Amino acid sequence: DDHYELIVDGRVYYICIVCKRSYVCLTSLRRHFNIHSWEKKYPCRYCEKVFPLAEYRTKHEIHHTGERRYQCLACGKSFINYQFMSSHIKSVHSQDPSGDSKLYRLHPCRSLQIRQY
DNA sequence: TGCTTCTGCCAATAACG
DNA sequence: CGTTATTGGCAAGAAGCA
Ligand SMILES: [Cl-]
Ligand SMILES: [Zn+2]
Ligand SMILES: [Zn+2]
Ligand SMILES: [Zn+2]
Repeated sequence: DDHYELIVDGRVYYICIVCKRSYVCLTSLRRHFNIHSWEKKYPCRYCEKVFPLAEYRTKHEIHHTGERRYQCLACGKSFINYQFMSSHIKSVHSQDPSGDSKLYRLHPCRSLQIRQY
């Protein structure tokens, strides 16, 4: 009982018992619920900040290494995260990387070990 | 106002038996 | 060891700062 279910128009939703946020996926509810329970801790390996989600920790750790995984394909400049990449492409090249063309490249993470695609 | 950090989807990984 | 369960990387918009 970390949740209850709402069903509307046949659509099933999962509701956090603590903050009442709704989720389409039970996986999302559980991932989210750690924020309340802190059953799992995700400590930074370079400082000792601790995160409630594994992905928050990983994004943070990349800031420590300084790796620049995001590369603008228009001019070659590289950026540490999606937001800097996107902002660059929008302001400098007047294009939207969420459009129908691929304007950037996401290099593999090499400054540390995360699972790979 | 401009950085900065904060859930659906499903591939990669793990757990199971 | 291969079948099922779980993890968490990713996008990109939202929210949270100051
Ligand atoms: Cl780099
Ligand atoms: Zn909650
Ligand atoms: Zn850290
Ligand atoms: Zn560029």
